[PDB]
Amino acid sequence: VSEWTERKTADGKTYYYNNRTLESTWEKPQELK
Repeated sequence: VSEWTERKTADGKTYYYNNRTLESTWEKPQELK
C-alpha cells in the first residue's frame, strides 16, 4: 500500500513521508510526480 503520507508544514513545504520505510523526501515519488 502507498504508505506515502504528505505532511504540509507551515514552513511552506509539503514533504512526502513514507510511514513504512521511514523514507522522507522533498520530491514526490513516481506514484505522484
